[PDB]
Amino acid sequence: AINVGLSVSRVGSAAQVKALKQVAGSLKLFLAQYREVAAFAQSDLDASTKQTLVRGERLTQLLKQNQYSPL
Amino acid sequence: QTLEQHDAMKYSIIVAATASEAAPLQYLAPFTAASIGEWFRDNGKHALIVYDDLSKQAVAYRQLSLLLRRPPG
Amino acid sequence: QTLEQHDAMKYSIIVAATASEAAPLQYLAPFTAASIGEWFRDNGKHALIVYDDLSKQAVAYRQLSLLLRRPPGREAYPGDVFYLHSRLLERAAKLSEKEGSGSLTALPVIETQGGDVSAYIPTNVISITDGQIFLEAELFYKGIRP
Amino acid sequence: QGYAAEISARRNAMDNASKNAGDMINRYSILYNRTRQAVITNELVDIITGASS
Amino acid sequence: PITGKVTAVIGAIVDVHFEQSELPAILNALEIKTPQGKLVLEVAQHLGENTVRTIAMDGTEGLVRGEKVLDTGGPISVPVGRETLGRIINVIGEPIDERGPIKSKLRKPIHADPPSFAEQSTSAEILETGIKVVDLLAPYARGGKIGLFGGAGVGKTVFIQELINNIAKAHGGFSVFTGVGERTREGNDLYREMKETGVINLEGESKVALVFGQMNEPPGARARVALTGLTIAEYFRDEEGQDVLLFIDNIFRFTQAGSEVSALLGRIPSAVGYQPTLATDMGLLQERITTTKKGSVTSVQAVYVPADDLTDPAPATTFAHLDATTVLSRGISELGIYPAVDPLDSKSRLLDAAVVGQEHYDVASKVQETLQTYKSLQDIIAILGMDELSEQDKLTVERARKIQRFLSQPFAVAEVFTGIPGKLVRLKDTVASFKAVLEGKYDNIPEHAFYMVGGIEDVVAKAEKLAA
Amino acid sequence: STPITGKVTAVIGAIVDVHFEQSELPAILNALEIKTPQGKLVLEVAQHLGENTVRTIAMDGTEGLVRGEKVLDTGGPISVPVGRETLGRIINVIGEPIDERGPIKSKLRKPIHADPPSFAEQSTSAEILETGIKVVDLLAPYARGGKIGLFGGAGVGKTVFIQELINNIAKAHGGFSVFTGVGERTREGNDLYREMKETGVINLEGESKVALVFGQMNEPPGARARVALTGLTIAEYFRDEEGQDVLLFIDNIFRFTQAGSEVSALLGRIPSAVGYQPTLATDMGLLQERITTTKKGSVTSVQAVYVPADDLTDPAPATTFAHLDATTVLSRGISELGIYPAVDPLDSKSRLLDAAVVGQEHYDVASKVQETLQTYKSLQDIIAILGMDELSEQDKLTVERARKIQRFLSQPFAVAEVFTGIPGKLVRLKDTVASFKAVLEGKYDNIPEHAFYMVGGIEDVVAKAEKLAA
Amino acid sequence: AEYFRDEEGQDVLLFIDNIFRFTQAGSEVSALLGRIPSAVGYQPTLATDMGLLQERITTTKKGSVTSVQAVYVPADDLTDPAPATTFAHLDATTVLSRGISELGIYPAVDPLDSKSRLLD
Repeated sequence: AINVGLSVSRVGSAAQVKALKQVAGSLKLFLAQYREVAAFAQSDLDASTKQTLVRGERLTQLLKQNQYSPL
Repeated sequence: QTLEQHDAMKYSIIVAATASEAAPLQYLAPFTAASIGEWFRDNGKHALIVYDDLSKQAVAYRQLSLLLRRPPG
Repeated sequence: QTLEQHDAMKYSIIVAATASEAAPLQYLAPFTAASIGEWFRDNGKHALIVYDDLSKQAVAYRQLSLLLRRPPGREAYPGDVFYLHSRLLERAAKLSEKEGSGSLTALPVIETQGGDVSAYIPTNVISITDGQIFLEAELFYKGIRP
Repeated sequence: QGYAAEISARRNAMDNASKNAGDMINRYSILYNRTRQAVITNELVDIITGASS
Repeated sequence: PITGKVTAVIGAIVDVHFEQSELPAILNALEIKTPQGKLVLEVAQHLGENTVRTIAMDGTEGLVRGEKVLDTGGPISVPVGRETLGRIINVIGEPIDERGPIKSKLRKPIHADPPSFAEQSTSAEILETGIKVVDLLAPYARGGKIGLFGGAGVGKTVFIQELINNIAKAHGGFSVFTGVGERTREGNDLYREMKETGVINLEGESKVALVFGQMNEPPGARARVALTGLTIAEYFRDEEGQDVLLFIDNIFRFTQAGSEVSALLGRIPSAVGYQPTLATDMGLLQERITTTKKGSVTSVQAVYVPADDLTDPAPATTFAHLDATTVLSRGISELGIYPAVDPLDSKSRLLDAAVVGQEHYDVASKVQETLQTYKSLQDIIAILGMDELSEQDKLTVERARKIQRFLSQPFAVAEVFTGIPGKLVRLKDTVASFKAVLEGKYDNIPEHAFYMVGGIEDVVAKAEKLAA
Repeated sequence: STPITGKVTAVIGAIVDVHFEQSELPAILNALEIKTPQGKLVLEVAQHLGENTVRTIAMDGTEGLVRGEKVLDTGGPISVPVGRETLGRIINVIGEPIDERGPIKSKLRKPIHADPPSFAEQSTSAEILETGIKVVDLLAPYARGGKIGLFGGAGVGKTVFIQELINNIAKAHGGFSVFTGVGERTREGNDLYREMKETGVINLEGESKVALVFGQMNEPPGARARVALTGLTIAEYFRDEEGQDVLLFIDNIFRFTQAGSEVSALLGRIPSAVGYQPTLATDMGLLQERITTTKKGSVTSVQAVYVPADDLTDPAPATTFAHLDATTVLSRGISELGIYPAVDPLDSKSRLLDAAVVGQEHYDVASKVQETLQTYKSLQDIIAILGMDELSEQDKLTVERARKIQRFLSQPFAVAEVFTGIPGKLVRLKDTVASFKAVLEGKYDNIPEHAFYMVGGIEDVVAKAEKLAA
Repeated sequence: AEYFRDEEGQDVLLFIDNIFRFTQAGSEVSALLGRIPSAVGYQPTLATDMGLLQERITTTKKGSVTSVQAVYVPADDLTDPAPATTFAHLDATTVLSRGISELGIYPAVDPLDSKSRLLD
């Protein structure tokens, strides 16, 4: 239930090895791209914002997990 | 119990300083726990400590501080 | 150095108490500045004395009082701060035409950190003075500089 | 046709405004409460330092 | 025991100086002989030199420095048992109600140490009632703290009475209603009302025992009444293995009185104008409330907000301890639904998949979801009009309205007013009903024909009777 | 035996402690005098701390008080002079002339303290003050007996308000007056002293129509406190023994409250109400009861009051609001708008306003005014957002009369010839009642807003209708 | 700093992270010391002590010590005495609030809360 919009990591940021480098080189920056598009959607009517919007919505749904069952 | 159902209690330490318990016990609660954690640390071994919740420790210490006439914030 | 460039030093006197220098000397600087002004007044000449800032004199007098054990008042300032400000400001008088009509003019200044007018010190000064020349932060932005 | 759209439009806009102002009433209410609580504590402490000295 | 002479009387803070050997231990109860009854003073510091500092429980008037004092040997001892029920007792354990000395076979101290780690609520437990709304959407638990909300005299009394009634059937248990900040005019009315609705009987035993802490008695007598009722509950739990339900009134006036106790003893009352030993006192109070192996005390407590704030220190300290909140409101009562419970504001942290089994949680989520979706739809459905309803949308409307009516209990406590025979609907039987309504197997049964009935069995009757 | 010797023990600002000798037996409210180069420093005993040692407040300078220097015991409170020959002279807080014309003449003297008159002495009002200012006269008039209070912030023309009332009312009435200046600037004293000397309210021969008592703020906090008790005593003398109404005036009475607050902390009395003396209610209470109508004289005070931070929901003004009969509220905004005075129309309230006391017509007219303005203020919101043409025709007309009324509060003064430069007006009570009524009845909505701007009485309103047309 | 300024004749530079710590530790020792804590909780000897440290790294004729001083804002209140007496010894500011840092704006300088006397 963590906002990455309010979270930050300074000189504590490291735990990203190659696997977690390739697949996205930090999913948090992209999910602070979602914050913008969804800021002014409720941005563009252009396919670029709508593609991010569509990704951001799918991603937020995908996070949802059950309590005391980790992966 | 939760930990003992899921098979994991034996690699964890639990420290308790409840709310019925006296104001110095709560104060000293985090500093002591970290002493056990440092012993694991300084054997070059990796460890973890969760201090839940330090704000209630701040309260436990507040009564002591107020009686010791140390400034309020 | 700005005054000496614009040739405003040949009538100006500068009285100073910098931050590093002690709290006694900090209290004492407006009151010793008053006297230099009063001499002009007495002789039938004119002067104008800027007392910037008196809010920091109150802090000087606060340090002074609390380590001589005078009980804190409203917001830690001692219960006689107003008495200081009153006795200083009124030596900006005009005199009768026997004495030559000399008058000390005063401009006190209150540099306020939050801009609260419900603080003890800003109130205290407003009563004493005959007029107010409110300057605001917002109006600085808006393009009136100063 | 224009006048009908206009009177329909103002209903829609002004509804969305009732909600927008509401979201802001609730946000200034949270500040209002926090703000009163700090004043009470800061008032108290002044008495305490005085009694004590 | 040892004897000594009163050597101060400042405020309601009386210091007593004793002949030299030792002083009373801390928390002990001292008895003062005077022509003002007795005054029981409780030690809350040792000043040293065989002197004490005490708080008062009885008004401080008709004292003189030089009156002889007696040390009991420990806390104030309140009577316990099943010969104390239906009778009102003040902080010293003696009648206000004037029905003749309240005495029983055993007495026990008001201050006690909380049970061991081993003997606390360590696994989940479920405390079954008769109300459908509580048992589905916020399950009462054993050793559970449920903080009641809303005002007094709109349903509040009816709600308290109901649960006392349910407990006797369920276990054979007892309750003790503890009133802190109690007004004496109101107290007579609650005892007379409690008689009428059948939970206090004028002949022998009863159910609930009443503990009142008047405001015309010092702050300590408001503070220690909560402890006074607890001792009674525990006696049933420990030595007769019976489950109990312990009410508290307003928790603002427990807080209000404790501030005075702090400020007076020497201590500073700083905690936004309240005591700094507040958290630690709730910690003592609500950690003797728990499920032991023989029985369990459960507590219902009442939250009073200071000025409509949930961000204040006193609401905040309470909200951490509390595991569920039940929210009575008036809107509900005006639609003819008694309990006054809000199923939108009925929540527990003991409403989970693994605490009440999977089925219970998953039906509760749907029941919550229908009502939530019905509300969102209803905003624009009223404005647009009731005919700009979708086929899809009116399916949500229909289900919700069936659920809304079905909740109501024509229960025994409010029986007189509607005229309809009482109901107790057990927790298992609540869950079961909700399963058939979810699959729409009663979408042949009209919406309004779910009116004033309980379980699945009950609404078979109303359906026939509406048609007839 | 009473020692006539004390030796000073601690000078800590205004607080001066004395060490009296064997047998003295100190008593509170006495006066100690210390010989000094600045005269005789008067000390009013406000505690005994035990064993012949007082803790006192100074009324004169302590920047030259020498320790070890002999302190006589005088006893009781100091005694000022009263009479009718005490008029139009400037009297100091210690009772001494700073107008420098030999001593302030006497017959009898009384002390600056006086016990407050009992219930049996009290009697009601029956006379109605008329100030000649149209807003005060319609929406809240004052009556003799009253404890009037001029609440406002700073910049709302506090001195000027107080000045106006002396220019009119003072000449008019048959009684003498007392002007008391509590803690005020050296400019303001001199402004009052020149302006009224010329106007003949101050005269070098006695038996005037004002008294002057100037106590100033460059004197210690105790003096500012007991300048007020001094002037008041002149008024009690009028009232009882010499049987004459007084139209007392005091200025600024916040300097009296603020003064008590300063010496309160230092005397040990920890602040209460947040930064104020814990003895706020009783000090006020004692002060206010002396100023009243009894079996003889009627002493009707006009008191200036300063609201700090322009906020009047703060505890120091609010306590006072209770203590004063006939409040007015003034504000920065109204003064700047060109509406003289800055008195607000709905916030000027009396507890001496009855429908029979001021007569039924008057009452009904002032109520209509209170309604029309209140509709105007409710409508301000609608007009901001919705616009002015989405108002009903009844509403639109109320806006229009309310604007006429709003500019019908504006009257220039002689003592506000430092603002407009147009002399003052005198407006009779009946003339206010009749001209406001006419607007409201809809028969006098032919008159524009600017012809009610800058007018006197009725005659004036008619005269201004013609002038603008040409 | 003084060693570089004077003796070695150099113009210096200076960075500090955080001078709030100086102010705050001194507030802790002040009760014990024999001193009455002033408004908020801060020490009464505050102005004199802070002045001396910032005049020990001053613009001398042997070396000009350009300072960047960071005061961590206490409890999101910048009007309090520890950050406020800092402005006294300053000619320029670049005031930073957390809100503008979080939205994705680095450096977090408020543009509506900056002033300078090094701008003309």
